[PDB]
Amino acid sequence: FMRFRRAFGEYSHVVAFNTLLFLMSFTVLCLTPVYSFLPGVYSVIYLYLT
Amino acid sequence: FMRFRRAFGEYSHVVAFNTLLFLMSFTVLCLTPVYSFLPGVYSVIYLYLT
Repeated sequence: FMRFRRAFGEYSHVVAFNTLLFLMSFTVLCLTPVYSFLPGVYSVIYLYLT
Repeated sequence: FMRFRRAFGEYSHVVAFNTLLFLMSFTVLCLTPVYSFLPGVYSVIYLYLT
């Protein structure tokens, strides 16, 4: 984490959350084909959390 | 963008807008031969925006 903070300057904070949200969305999309409940409730949770 | 900000010192801000305006003007000049309306209205918009 120190090595990561050495680069990317001030924008490391923006990059980290953008990557984490993308990873979470990718995981949700991967779990979509079996669990059909996710697209609605996860979207509502994301709207609440944002 | 971090790599670009590493160089050019304090004048990166002046260089960026100067390059963007030059690119926009070049695009407008490229669209000139077909759309004859551009030289006047774009000049007025540029004067307003400056």
